[PDB]
Amino acid sequence: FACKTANGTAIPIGGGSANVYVNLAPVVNVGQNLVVDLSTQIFCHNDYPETITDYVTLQRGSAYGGVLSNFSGTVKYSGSSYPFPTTSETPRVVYNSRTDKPWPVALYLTPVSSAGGVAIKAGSLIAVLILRQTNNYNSDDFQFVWNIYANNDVVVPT
Ligand SMILES: COc1ccc(C#CCO[C@H]2O[C@H](CO)[C@@H](O)[C@H](O)[C@@H]2O)cc1
Repeated sequence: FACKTANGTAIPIGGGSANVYVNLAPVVNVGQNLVVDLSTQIFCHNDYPETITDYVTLQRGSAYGGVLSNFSGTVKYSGSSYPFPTTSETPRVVYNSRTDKPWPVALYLTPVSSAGGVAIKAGSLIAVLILRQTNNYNSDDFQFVWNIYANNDVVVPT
């Protein structure tokens, strides 16, 4: 089991960490969602599906910077909604293919009433998403830590 981003940034067998740089909608109103789709950004595969099934969760999703300050959120994992920042580990997604498949995570971030003006700064960390991989075969238990950064400012009109 290993993962790589659309940017080609790899985290090998055994886990690790990687930075992910995303383009965000430039303008988002209070009450509406900024959508951060990681399913086009992060991909993983199973190296031995003949014998092993990999189990993959979002163990923890944390908000940072302008997202923590200016937004409330949910995360969709495999299309189902949970609080973001997370308050528990998600259900597991089974990874049974040697072909890469997306990690099915998207954030839906709504500016709160206090927000206005520049709500997320270009270059800033918006989220850390911890992918946890275990399996049905041995004791492997590894974290693939994804730091998510904004490529551009996000403005909340006033
Ligand atoms: C008994 O003979 C064996 C021969 C090969 C293997 C193996 C293997 C590959 O392991 C990797 O790939 C597995 C499948 O993706 C993961 O579950 C592991 O955590 C790890 O990343 C295990 C047992």
